[PDB]
Amino acid sequence: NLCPFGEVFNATKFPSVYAWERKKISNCVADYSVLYNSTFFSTFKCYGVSATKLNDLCFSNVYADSFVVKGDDVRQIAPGQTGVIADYNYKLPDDFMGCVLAWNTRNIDATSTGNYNYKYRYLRHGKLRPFERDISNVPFSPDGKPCTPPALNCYWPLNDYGFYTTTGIGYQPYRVVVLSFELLNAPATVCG
Amino acid sequence: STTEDLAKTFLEKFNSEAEELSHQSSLASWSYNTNITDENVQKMNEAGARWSAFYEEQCKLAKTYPLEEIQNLTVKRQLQALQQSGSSVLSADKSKRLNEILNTMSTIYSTGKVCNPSNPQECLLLEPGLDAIMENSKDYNQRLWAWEGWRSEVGKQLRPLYEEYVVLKNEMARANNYEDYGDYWRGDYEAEGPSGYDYSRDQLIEDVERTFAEIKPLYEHLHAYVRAKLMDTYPSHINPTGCLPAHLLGDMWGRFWTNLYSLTVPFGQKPNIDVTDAMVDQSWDAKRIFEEAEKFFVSVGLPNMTQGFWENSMLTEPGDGRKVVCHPTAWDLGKGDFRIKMCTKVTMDDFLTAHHEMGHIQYDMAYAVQPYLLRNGANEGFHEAVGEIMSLSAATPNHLKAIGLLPPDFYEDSETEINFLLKQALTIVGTLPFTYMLEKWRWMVFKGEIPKEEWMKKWWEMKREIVGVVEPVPHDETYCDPAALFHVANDYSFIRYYTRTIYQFQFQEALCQTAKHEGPLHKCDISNSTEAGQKLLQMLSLGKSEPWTLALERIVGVKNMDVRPLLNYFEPLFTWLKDQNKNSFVGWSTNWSPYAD
Ligand SMILES: *[C@@H]1O[C@H](CO)[C@@H](O[C@@H]2O[C@H](CO)[C@@H](O)[C@H](O)[C@H]2NC(C)=O)[C@H](O)[C@H]1NC(C)=O
Ligand SMILES: *[C@@H]1O[C@H](CO)[C@@H](O)[C@H](O)[C@H]1NC(C)=O
Ligand SMILES: *[C@@H]1O[C@H](CO)[C@@H](O)[C@H](O)[C@H]1NC(C)=O
Repeated sequence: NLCPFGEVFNATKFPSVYAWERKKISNCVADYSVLYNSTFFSTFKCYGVSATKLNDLCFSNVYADSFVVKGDDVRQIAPGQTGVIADYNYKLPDDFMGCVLAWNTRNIDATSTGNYNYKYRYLRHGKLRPFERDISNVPFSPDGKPCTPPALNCYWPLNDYGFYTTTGIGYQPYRVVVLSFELLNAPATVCG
Repeated sequence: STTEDLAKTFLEKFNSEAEELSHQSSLASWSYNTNITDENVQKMNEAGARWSAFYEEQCKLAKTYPLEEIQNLTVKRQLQALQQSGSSVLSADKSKRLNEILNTMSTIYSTGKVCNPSNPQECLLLEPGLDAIMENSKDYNQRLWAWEGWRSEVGKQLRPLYEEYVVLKNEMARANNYEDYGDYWRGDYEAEGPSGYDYSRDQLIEDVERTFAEIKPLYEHLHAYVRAKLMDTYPSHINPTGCLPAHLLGDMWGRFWTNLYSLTVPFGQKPNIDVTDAMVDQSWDAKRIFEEAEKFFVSVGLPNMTQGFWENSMLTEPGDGRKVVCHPTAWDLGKGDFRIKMCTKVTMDDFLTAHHEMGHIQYDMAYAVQPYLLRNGANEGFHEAVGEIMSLSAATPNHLKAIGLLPPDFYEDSETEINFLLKQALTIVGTLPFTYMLEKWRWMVFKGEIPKEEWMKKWWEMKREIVGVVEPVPHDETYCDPAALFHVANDYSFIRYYTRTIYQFQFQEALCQTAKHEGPLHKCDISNSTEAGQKLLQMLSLGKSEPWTLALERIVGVKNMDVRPLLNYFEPLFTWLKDQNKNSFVGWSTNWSPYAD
């Protein structure tokens, strides 16, 4: 009854950060060896848990969040961080329990001429609460009034990432999967 | 909200669209410069039209956020760079013609050929070919043919284009409330930040001219000495009280006298401080030259070159059918993409240049931390100076010996010290008057002090008076000799190479004191001092975020060009020079010319 981590990690399409997607994993056997003995993850940080002991742990449910960010924003997918990704797109709680995994995807996700399909939100009134999501696409104004561009002081809140095959590493696309481990007073459904 | 809050969000909009548009422009320029094709010229012109159109609309919008009502200096400085636009203020037809002039002038220069009279089938480009003659030839006639043939084939074409260029460039400057295009260029040194850290455009002329007065005695002696030693190589062509013929100065313009070193070395039986032959004999290639420069920067704590640098750069002429523009340049294309375009030869000059260009990259890499509008040098001279601090160390006998280019039994005496100082002087002191005199001429053309009818009269009058150099052939107003230099034909300001040379030694004096060096600063090798690299990286990472007067005062003690470190660096060669010239004439007569004989 093996756990379907290959459908999350090896998915063809990934989504943008602002519109990040979540798969619920339950009633399965979770063999994390497919993850931790592998070369390709540039980021493999665990919180409240030890990567090496993953196969001994049991949980109520595990949650997998997929999206894509710049190399220089992978540092924002961590508890306690700030910036556009952590504030306006994807916010981890401080008591986060789980692992963040990212790998370089310039081969799949960047082009010679430039790939603009992945977006992120860079303007918002107020920060996100943890695990909250905002897919609204409403023009942003600092006064907070409704406005319509092209008017002054009025801006579309989603920016395109620009992913080119020749850029520096901090500007290259990275796929990110965030595994949350959930401890409820319920029985356990995901184990090693 | 506050006008400060509106402009912070306006800037955040600006930064995200500009990062994209300037990246596409940089990419389109790279492919043209790396692969000159009609298709790539059109692609370059279009991407730059999108960048220019963007940039100018954002300048207009930035004005609605008035500077006086913002209190955060970082935003205030980001908006200041946006307040003055460029050529957008011109008529569409008018800016059409000026963009055409700049593209023609640039490809005339890179496509120009001059043909041998004795062999009409042998037609030579500037690079490589005419340059090879002007660097390695010792025949008066061969060099004269190349020198005159260059100024006659492409100089003569550029002349009508240069006239239209000044009238339009000045119309664009005055439309932006500058006196002239020269005033516009001096704006780069303008500093209005804090109190006591103020610098105006007009002070740059006073300061350039005051410091050039202090350099001139050392140069007159360097001049007297190389004039004496060229009479050994060109007997019956050199007048011992005259200006030096301009085609015999070691390159196409006499910009650097470094290739006179062979003809002027004082103690030539000593181990050669010019390691060009040692590089060839050890089968160095362009890669090795760039790896050694990378090794240097790593030893002082600066980062290694990115992996994309090694994959994307053009470090030698490709020779696969592509036409390239060979002028060495370091590109920050944006998005962390750092590249160098250079047709590298196995030469100590290109060894030193590769350090020079890597310093550009290193600067661009450090101020990447700054916001987009602020990621540039403090001024243009700072930017051309970071590279030359590295050359100052990398060229020392000490460093050469540790790199393997000098034998392990090599020892420094007073004779190798004069050798090394004299070669440094040919490059660094020889170029000051050439640089000063060129921008003086440029500044005077844009101002109106030199009319079209006297452009070449005043160029060769200023060459003789200021540089002590004289034209081998009379030149009418049909000519346009200054446009035969790459930087003039390609609309770049030149004073950076003057301020850089004075900055060089101010930086070097300060980093050596941090490296706890004892003795004269020409013996100083910054190599392996992480403390020195830490001090430098602190200024590099600041970018344009502080005024250049403060940025200078934070590494070195002063807040302005000081020529004292440059003169100390050359104090032993200067005393030596005076003695070699004790029974000789120091200075020049402007009257004699090779053709009035
Ligand atoms: C140098 O530039 C030429 C012209 O832009 C490049 O050629 C074109 O290549 C692209 C991609 O292969 C084609 O889609 C075009 O149709 C080609 N056009 C022509 C006229 O050939 C060439 O590939 C470049 N060379 C290098 C080495 O970068
Ligand atoms: C994804 O695919 C590769 C085989 O192409 C495999 O090695 C890997 O284990 C798969 N699953 C995960 C979760 O990476
Ligand atoms: C820098 O350090 C290395 C390591 O010992 C040494 O081999 C090299 O000679 C040093 N260079 C200088 C100029 O001190």
